[PDB]
Amino acid sequence: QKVTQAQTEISVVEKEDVTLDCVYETRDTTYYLFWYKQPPSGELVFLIRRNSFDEQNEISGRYSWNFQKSTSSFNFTITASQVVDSAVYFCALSGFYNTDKLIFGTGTRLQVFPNIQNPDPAVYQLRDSKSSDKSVCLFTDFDSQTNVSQSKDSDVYITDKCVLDMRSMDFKSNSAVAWSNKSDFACANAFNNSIIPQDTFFPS
Amino acid sequence: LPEPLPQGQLTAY
Amino acid sequence: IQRTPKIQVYSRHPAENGKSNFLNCYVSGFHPSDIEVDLLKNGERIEKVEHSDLSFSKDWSFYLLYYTEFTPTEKDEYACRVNHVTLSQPKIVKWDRDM
Amino acid sequence: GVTQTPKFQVLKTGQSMTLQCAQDMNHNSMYWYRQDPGMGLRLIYYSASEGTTDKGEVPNGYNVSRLNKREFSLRLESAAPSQTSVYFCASPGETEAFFGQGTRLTVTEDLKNVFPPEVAVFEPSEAEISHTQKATLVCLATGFYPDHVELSWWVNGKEVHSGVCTDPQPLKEQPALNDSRYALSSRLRVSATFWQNPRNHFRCQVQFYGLSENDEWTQDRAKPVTQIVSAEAWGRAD
Amino acid sequence: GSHSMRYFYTAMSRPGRGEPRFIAVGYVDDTQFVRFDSDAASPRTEPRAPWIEQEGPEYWDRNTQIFKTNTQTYRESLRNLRGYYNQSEAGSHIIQRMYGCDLGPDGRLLRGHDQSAYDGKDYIALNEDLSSWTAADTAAQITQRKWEAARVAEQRRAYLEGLCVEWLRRYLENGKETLQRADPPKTHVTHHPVSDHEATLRCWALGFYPAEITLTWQRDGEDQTQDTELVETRPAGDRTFQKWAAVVVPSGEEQRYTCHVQHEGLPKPLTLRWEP
Ligand code: NA
Ligand code: NA
Ligand code: NA
Repeated sequence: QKVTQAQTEISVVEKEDVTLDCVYETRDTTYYLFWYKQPPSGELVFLIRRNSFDEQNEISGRYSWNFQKSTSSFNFTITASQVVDSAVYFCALSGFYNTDKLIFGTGTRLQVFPNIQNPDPAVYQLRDSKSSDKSVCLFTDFDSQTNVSQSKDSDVYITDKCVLDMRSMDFKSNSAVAWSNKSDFACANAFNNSIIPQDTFFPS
Repeated sequence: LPEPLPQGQLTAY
Repeated sequence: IQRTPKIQVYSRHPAENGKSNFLNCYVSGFHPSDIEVDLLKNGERIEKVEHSDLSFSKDWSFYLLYYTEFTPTEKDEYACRVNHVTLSQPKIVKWDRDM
Repeated sequence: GVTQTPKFQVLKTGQSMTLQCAQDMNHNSMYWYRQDPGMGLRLIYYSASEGTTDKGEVPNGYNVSRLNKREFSLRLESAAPSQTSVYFCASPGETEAFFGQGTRLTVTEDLKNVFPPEVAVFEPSEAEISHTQKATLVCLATGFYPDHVELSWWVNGKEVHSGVCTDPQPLKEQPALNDSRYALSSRLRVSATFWQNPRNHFRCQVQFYGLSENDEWTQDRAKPVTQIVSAEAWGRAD
Repeated sequence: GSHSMRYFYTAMSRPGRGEPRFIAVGYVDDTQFVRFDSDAASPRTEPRAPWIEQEGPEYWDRNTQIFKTNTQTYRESLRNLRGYYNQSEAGSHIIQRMYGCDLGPDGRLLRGHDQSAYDGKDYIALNEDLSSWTAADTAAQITQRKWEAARVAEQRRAYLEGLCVEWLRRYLENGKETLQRADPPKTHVTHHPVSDHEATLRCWALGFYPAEITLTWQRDGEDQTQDTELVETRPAGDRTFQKWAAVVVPSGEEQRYTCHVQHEGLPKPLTLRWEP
């Protein structure tokens, strides 16, 4: 018995479709599979149960599964992608009896990103906290295709690209944070180990 | 082999 | 409704005097399952009569085979005694070696 | 469904503990899994019936006990750092697996490594306000161990989810070290007029899950108990 | 050539002192290979055929644990059915169950069966699609709704199309010397004088497997149906079957009478006559 989710991490553009793959291996003639959702909260959320003998392929809102008993594949498609889909997705396989083991795949982390045809990349210095020794740099308004890299300096901390949505003002944006106590640390050098647009706004 | 037990409850009549 | 047992008394192999055989009593077509079956030698009950495991037919009626190893003679008389809830008194079917 | 306790646990290496799992659905099968990055969920032990317990993928370092139909306990004997994981119990039926809440367990070498977060709010850049007509507040929760934390933003005494982004995973302050302290960042984006209103109060709250009242503490510094650490800012006319 | 596996459960309540009896028997075609009886000193699944004796202790414990659970569940099902059909602690009641698989041309499932009865009468059966139930009445409709909601049909189908087919094949291979072997009837016509003008001709068919057989008498090529004495096919007790057909004939007219035998184990249907 075996369940395989090849994809470790997948990204998707908001309002577009994505497919998560699952390939299983079993000696059982009759078995059942599951798709579980794990949102950032950490809870395991039931999505679907499909028995081996089931022919009736399902659609449930923006979710649609494709069970192919021939190619031993149970692939999950998410259409018109929304930020709420950003989670880890697990595929599972079990036999029908009490002595049987329910087995899971390694999962697939999906991240949905806004479609930014016109980014306004900039690096901003935030006002220091009276209670802190660190200087904070915000890299924001970049394209969803921007890859944020960790700093070469071990005393410089860089977070990954994060999606925020200001619902009223109807505006979605990407941001990464860089901070440090190091004397040579500045907004201009903070993301030097990352590939950023040449037009990146650097105020004073 | 007889019908084995389910993972859940064996449903009575 | 309750179903009364059908009774068949016979030997496993065609009977020969002085040769060991098995005296069978086949009870079938009955309902409910509770049944009392005895094999008799000249009117007296044979101790240690074995039987098959309780099973049933397509129509839900039960069947059992009661048997004992025996050595038939021309002298000795064998019969089967069957009591069921459908019966007011035990049914006695004699063994006829030609049946 | 399945009732699993506790939700959070800090354990000293060599200590022993038992995770609880109960189901009132009269199911025969009960399973214990551990979730680890890139490994997904891995079966430790499963129980096919009330008097039965069978080995899973990863049984080493654990013992189980199926007493009655309801309970399936998982025993950690002389807890090791490799046992720092998220544990889930399941009792599948004819429909779903029925997962319990999940136990986030941390096995530490010394209690000396347990630290609550330092929380600080960083006020929006006026350069951002001038360029974008928007104001991003940044919150940094740093130096915490274990990584058991819940970050929330509060605007005028109410929890906001709009214009908020918290990193999905915390950063290791020293990645090569095994008992490394963690750091988490969050942003709250608001309009320039909303940030410019001095009536507006912004609070970044970090719930940390640490040591209990029952735990031993021999260090001079404050006992790193389960606590809330916060940082705030008010809107500036400037 | 077509093969089948069947399990027969009998669950009976006792008005007198004692817990309800559960008995399970398993069959490959006409051969009983297994039994379980809860009434026994220490209840255990037991072999009833030599070819099943090659199964390890894990097979027997797996069987024993299935049957001990079914025993408890049946005692609840009995308690329930006498609550549906409002009955009493007064009488003894029976739940009977028959289920199994029929082997198909490609080795797959030909047909799956699951039939239940209450007090000798049809109660609930699993249909041919193995996704639907047929309740003989209302109240067996209570059982039906309970089973539709708990997805019982899906559980039955999984076993029938899966494990039932796989295990039957194993048995068929393991006991091929007997299970795949058809035993021809050992036939003879015996003569029994009844009078000076009449005699009984009895045609015997002994030691055959399977149980299915046809036995008829003809007089000058003409079927003697109305005048034939035919006993029901009976077990010899050694796994084979016996049967006879008899006719009362005028003494001397014996040669006019033919006994016709048809059985799987026979290369051709037999035509028998008394051999004086
Ligand atoms: Na994966
Ligand atoms: Na310290
Ligand atoms: Na009783």
